Amino acid sequence: YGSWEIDPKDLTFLKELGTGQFGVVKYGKWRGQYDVAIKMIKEGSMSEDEFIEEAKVMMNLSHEKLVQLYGVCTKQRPIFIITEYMANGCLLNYLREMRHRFQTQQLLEMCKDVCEAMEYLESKQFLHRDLAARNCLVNDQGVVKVSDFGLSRYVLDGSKFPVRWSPPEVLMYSKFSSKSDIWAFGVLMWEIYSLGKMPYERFTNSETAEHIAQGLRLYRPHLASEKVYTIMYSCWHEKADERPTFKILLSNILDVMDEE
Ligand SMILES: O=C(N[C@@H]1CCCN(c2ncnc3[nH]ccc23)C1)[C@H](Nc1cc(F)cc(Cl)c1)C1CC1
Repeated sequence: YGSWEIDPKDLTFLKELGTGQFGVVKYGKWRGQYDVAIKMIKEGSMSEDEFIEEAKVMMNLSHEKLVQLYGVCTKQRPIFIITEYMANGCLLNYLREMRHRFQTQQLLEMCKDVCEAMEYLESKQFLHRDLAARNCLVNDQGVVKVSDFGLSRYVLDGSKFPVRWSPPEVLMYSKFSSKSDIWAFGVLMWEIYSLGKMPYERFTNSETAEHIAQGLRLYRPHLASEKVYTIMYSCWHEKADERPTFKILLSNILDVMDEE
């Protein structure tokens, strides 16, 4: 077993958490004690050899606000991805549960959680490439963490492309960069302050792409202060080089935290 490789005999499977296009995710214990999520990858869905090689680099990405990769099980099929367990599940579903009755201070803390993770990835020159609330998870303490960073590079399956999280230069020319992650982060802040509404909810993807290329934008969620709106809107400059960095976004968010 290599350092990126977990012995599947060390896993105890306890509950199913969800089933989707990338496979089935289960809750279990590692060596009888440690909570893990076990992702069993659907056969034929991923470029598995490429994914395994990249898993070695993913092992070295570690930040309190990134969902932790513990290792992979690749000797058998389906391959397993072993990750940090996040008891409260997907951020998008969490936002849509109105019983939480969130205060805006809690919403800003979720944005800061994500921005800290994203600042760390930026410092490692690592792109998420599909940042959205559906790819964030929530633990039992209510902390939001960023998941599936870089995963889309290995998905073999466009009618399912994240149009609504993409800047004009991605939609027009497939120009991915740090600044396309910045754009997506702004949409993610909009999702959080909108309690999980679909961005451009009344539009199709094709209509959204035309809207955005014409220079039109999402507008202020009811729960976002003017200062919070300024931060998310700064992510959507037509010119990619005029968008901030995640370091600057984090500073701006911390400043608003103090003021509010
Ligand atoms: O993980 C995913 N979906 C689960 C559904 C059940 C609820 N989840 C969790 N609940 C508790 N702890 C948890 N840790 C980790 C996840 C998790 C999220 C998705 N990614 C994905 C990637 C793959 F390569 C193979 C598969 Cl099958 C899925 C996507 C990020 C949302």
